[PDB]
Amino acid sequence: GGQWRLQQGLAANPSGYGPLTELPDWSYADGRPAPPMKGQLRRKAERETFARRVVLLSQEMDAGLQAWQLRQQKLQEEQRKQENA
Amino acid sequence: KFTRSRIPEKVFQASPEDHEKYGGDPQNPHKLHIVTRIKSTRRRPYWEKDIIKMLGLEKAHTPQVHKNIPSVNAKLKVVKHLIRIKPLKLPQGLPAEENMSNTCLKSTGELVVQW
Amino acid sequence: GYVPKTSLSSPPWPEVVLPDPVEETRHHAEVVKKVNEMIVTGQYGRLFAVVHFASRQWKVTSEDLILIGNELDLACGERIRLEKVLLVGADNFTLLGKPLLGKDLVRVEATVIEKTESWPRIIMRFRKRKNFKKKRIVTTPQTVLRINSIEIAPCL
Amino acid sequence: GRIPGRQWIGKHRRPRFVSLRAKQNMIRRLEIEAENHYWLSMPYMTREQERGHAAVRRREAFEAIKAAATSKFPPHRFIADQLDHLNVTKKWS
Amino acid sequence: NVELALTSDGRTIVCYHPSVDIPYEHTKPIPREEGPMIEQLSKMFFTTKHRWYPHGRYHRCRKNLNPPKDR
Amino acid sequence: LRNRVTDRYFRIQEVLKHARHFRGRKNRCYRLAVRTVIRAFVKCTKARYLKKKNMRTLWINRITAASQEHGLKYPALIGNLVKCQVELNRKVLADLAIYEPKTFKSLAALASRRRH
Amino acid sequence: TARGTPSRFLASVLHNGLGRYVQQLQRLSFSVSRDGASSRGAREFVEREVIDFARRNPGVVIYVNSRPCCVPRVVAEYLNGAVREESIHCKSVEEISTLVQKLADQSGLDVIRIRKPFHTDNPSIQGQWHPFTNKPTTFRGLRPREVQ
Amino acid sequence: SSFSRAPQQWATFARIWYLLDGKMQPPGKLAAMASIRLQGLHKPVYHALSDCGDHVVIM
Ligand SMILES: [Mg+2]
Repeated sequence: GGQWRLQQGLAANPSGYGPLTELPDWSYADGRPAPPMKGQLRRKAERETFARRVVLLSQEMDAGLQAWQLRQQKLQEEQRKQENA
Repeated sequence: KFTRSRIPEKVFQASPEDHEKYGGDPQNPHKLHIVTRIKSTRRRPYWEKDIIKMLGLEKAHTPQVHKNIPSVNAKLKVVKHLIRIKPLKLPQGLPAEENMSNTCLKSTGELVVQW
Repeated sequence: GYVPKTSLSSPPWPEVVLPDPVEETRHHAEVVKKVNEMIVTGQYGRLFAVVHFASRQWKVTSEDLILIGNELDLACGERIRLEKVLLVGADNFTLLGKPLLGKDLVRVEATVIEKTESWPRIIMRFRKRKNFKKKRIVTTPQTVLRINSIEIAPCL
Repeated sequence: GRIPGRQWIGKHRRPRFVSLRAKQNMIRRLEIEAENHYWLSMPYMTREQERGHAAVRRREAFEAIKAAATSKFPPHRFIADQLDHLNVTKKWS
Repeated sequence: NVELALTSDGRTIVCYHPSVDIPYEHTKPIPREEGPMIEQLSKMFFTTKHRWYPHGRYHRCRKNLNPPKDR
Repeated sequence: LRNRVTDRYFRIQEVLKHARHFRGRKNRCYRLAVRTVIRAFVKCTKARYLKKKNMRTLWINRITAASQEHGLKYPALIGNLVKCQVELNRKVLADLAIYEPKTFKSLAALASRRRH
Repeated sequence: TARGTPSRFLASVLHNGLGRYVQQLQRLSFSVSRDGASSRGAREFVEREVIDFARRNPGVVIYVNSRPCCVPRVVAEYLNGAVREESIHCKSVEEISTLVQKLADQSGLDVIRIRKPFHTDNPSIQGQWHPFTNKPTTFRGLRPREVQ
Repeated sequence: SSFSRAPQQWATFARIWYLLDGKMQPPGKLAAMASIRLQGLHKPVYHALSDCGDHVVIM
């Protein structure tokens, strides 16, 4: 029943992101945390790369817009400056 | 013959009804696409295969973030029948360096900096 | 809007009425209190638990053995707590998580009894009239865990 | 009741019929793609604004590719590797 | 015969299912040749004849006499 | 005969040991045994998909039986448990149906309640 | 294949985890050659790793023979009587180390197909299902169509 | 629960007798019910090889 999960905003597959997969499967009886699971580490690395790409793309697009604005400003100011006589 | 298909521009001109239906504001449009491949490139032309490879959508159901800029949009228009596109929503803005490792892409299309 | 009673006038399934929320909450509190009192008084024998370990859900009870199809990075004889317990049940009551029960409720503990390799599994690829034949033998790592105890607490 | 020839290829084929399930599947795909059209109808930058905004990064990436391509060269050879082969006759005295 | 109840926080569902005994009134007092052989056995056990015919030495020797036992 | 194979006995035995439980000459004659042993190994490999497919079908059948004992249909049970956020899988549900009938009764009542 | 191979059920030796964990490996016997490239790795293992393993596993008696027969070997004897013999021919030090640790962590039970990934001696707590669970009873236990 | 092994197994795998009244009933629906019961697909302990079918008496 993945459509209902999607409507509620969860992952369509309960094996996706969620408590059942992202929480540690076990811990030492003393209480010491278990070493991170391999799948969780891989998934964290993938999410970090995804976030880094999001940041990079957003920054590149913003820088491009700012550079275009500066180019328009330079063009207009220079064409105005040509009026000197 | 079978050829590339030229999509008329009127197809990609949203109407107010579409704006209400999908919840996107034409002013201040979203910056990034989340594109997932939901369809095989098999039995599709080699040019669609190549576009998918370029966009990095070889794996199905693996979201990929792309710029919402005209060239990327041209490629996405070529392969629009194989992909699902949703805007990337940033309720807390783009992640900071501190929490770059604590993000998660919710199925709604939101990148939350807490997980 | 009254429709005369016909075969198709009303849906075949019996009509259902939502109970009044006040009485629903009262009944809920009564049941929860009763079960909590049973837990406090220890009115239960064996407990079983559905626990999500590795990638699968295991129906488990004290003294049970579980074969995980991978090495766990634990020394044999080492005691562990299984933290994703989906269900805990007794003879007269069961507690269901949504989807996971709280740590305060249930404590499922196991012990690494064995670390082994599975029997050799054969992977054979063959295609007729193509001279295509490939053979591989794979042994999977395994860990046998013994479930030592399942404890519940009156934290409802 | 047989279909002449081989099914699904010839002039006379098995009649294929569209189930409600098939219709629903196609409609689902169509709805997804209508949403794709909407989301592709609102570019963030104009073509002129995007012109050159990624040139630096693209150039650096191709510089990395060129460096990897032109750094191909045989690996070093160490006296230790050669001499370690004498250990095949190491024994206990 | 089950009582369902969310906890106050709504994060755990509690099911109360006691075992219901059978009423005494719902109980009764305790009362106080090869071909024909196979037909009789088939009729007795509501099976077909084929089950009851013997099998060859090959099948019998294939059968495992020390099968693993669980629990 | 400068070089002659001396291990052919053992090379043959490696195959034949896997055919010893076959019928007929397939368990004795290498020419026949090798073909059948390859087929046996290919079937063994391909059967790992069918094992998982059949277990789920078996679990679904058992869950259907157990739920019908309580007036539910399997789709209703599964969907309503999902909607109530119980993520028990079909293997566990079948195990409960067999060995914890009162717990399964509770789950069926929960599913019907959610449905209503 | 499974049909051409013996199978057993998941089990421990003496309920190995209930009260306490007892290491089932009890004896290791390394037959190693003084001379011979086949046992070079075994010699390095005896020199550099056998002592640390021995002090890590005080319950395992380790013998080193320095006089093998037909190949350098390690024979592992477990409490349940099982004897597993593994050739350490032409194995490196790390390979021998991993093999020995596997023998240490492993039980004496046969490495054959295990029918079930689990083993409960008490599979049911609420009572194993039988056809009459969930079946309502009737007044005076009258079967259907019974006159009285 | 608390049964001995053999009695427990006997109870679990016992075959039950069901009665269907066919008066004014569609033979197909009768047959669906009867086939489920005969196969034993109405039992959670069902398995194709367990011979867990039941008796059906249609009148
Ligand atoms: Mg034909």
